[PDB]
Amino acid sequence: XXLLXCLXCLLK
Amino acid sequence: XXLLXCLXCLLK
Amino acid sequence: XXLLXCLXCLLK
Amino acid sequence: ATQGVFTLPANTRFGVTAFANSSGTQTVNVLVNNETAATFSGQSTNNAVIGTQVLNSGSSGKVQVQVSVNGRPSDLVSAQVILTNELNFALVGSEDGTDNDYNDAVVVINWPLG
Amino acid sequence: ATQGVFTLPANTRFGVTAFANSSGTQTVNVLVNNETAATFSGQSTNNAVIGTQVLNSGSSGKVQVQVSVNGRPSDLVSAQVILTNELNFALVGSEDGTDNDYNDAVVVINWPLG
Amino acid sequence: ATQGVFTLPANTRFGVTAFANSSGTQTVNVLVNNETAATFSGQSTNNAVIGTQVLNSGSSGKVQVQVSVNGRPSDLVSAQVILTNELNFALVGSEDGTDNDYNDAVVVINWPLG
Amino acid sequence: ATQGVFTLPANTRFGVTAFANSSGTQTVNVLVNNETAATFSGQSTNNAVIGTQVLNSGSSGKVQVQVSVNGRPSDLVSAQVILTNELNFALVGSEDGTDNDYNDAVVVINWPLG
Ligand SMILES: [Ca+2]
Ligand SMILES: [Ca+2]
Ligand SMILES: [Ca+2]
Ligand SMILES: [Ca+2]
Ligand SMILES: [Ca+2]
Ligand SMILES: [Ca+2]
Ligand SMILES: [Ca+2]
Ligand SMILES: [Ca+2]
Repeated sequence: XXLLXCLXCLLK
Repeated sequence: XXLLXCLXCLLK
Repeated sequence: XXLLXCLXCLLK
Repeated sequence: ATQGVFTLPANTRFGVTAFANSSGTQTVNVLVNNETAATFSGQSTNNAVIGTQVLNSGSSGKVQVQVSVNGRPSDLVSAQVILTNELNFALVGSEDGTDNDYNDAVVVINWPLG
Repeated sequence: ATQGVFTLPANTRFGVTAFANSSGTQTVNVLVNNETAATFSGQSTNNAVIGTQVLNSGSSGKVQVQVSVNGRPSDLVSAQVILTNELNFALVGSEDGTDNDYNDAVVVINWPLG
Repeated sequence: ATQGVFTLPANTRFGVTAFANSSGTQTVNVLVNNETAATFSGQSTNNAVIGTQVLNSGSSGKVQVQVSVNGRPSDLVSAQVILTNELNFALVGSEDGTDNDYNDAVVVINWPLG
Repeated sequence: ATQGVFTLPANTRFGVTAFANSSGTQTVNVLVNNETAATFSGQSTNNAVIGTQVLNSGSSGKVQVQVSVNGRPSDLVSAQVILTNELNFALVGSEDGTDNDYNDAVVVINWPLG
């Protein structure tokens, strides 16, 4: 869901 | 079933 | 909306 | 349970708007403190606005919506919903027949205004 | 969270009605399947109806309400309420300023009709 | 009007939880497709959870909540609320006596889960 | 708009119950008059009750729900619904991640009790 959205998802 | 009867039926 | 118009808008 | 009765804050302006969706003419009475404050009447099967008005909830804040069709009280459903702890909707549907769509008169009360 | 977006049953007629309570002119856009279906414009501090229309939810059923004042999007609050498993209200409040009354444009969507 | 009946999306997992606020023992039946899927029984005047369960709405999505005390059905009030077009609450209150607090069994259905 | 904040009648007992639907551990703080009155911490992906408690709304009736996961505040959605002008539900959903199911902690407040 966008760059931040992705980063959020990968970090989880 | 009449004029009002028809309008009634048609609207419902 | 002019001078006074803008002042009102900014203050509001 | 009783339906169509709402406690508003006292002395508050509120909007009331009624829509019709029925072959029968809808009679919507709005009571404030048990006295008729507004009456809407109209017939539509296409959600026409049969009335909209601003009223005041008065000293008691008690607001009641009554719906009748050709002199017969309709069955009411209602609820109050509050958004962001501030915006109030009091909602009413009514059924004048047997199909139970509950849209025959639809009444929306909203406050605050202004 | 996203606000002002509602999934209606597909291919269903619904009413959309907007009220204004603000010194600002309210522009209310209603999108169906992401396409503009109705636009209302008006100003009132007395809950005037600035628009009312019957629309079709179309093949997707997706209905979105947008509100802006002088080109700036208002902050929206919304919810859907269903009474007696039949009567549906999709409700939107909006805030164009800083007093947080969220009534500046109020949008009520109701279905089914007829 | 009928209360305590909700159409969920089909084949959807949902939570159902009952609280009690009465001297009478509450019996809460949860039906899916007109067949009992869960039954809770308990007594509390302190809002105790008398049951919580996860069920599936099945092919029909029809969920019905019934409440009775000593064989006597309670008067039900209900509504469904949807937040951000996603999070659903189906809510039931019930009155088993004379005081009309409508909290004697309170039932909350929520979905989606997970 | 602000979410998770509700004004209750003063000096009123209310129930607060939290359910979890997330891989993340949910910390739910319930503040009364700006100070924590209950804290729940739990984890479930299947709607387990992670806390339930009876609280008193105190002097001003201000109740606020906060949800955090790993110290980060979740995005909240909320509304209040009133049935038969008497039975109140204050509803909160929360999102801790990216899928926007808004069920990661679900909080239901109900009053009156007893
Ligand atoms: Ca009807
Ligand atoms: Ca009808
Ligand atoms: Ca405003
Ligand atoms: Ca305003
Ligand atoms: Ca009772
Ligand atoms: Ca009770
Ligand atoms: Ca989530
Ligand atoms: Ca989740």
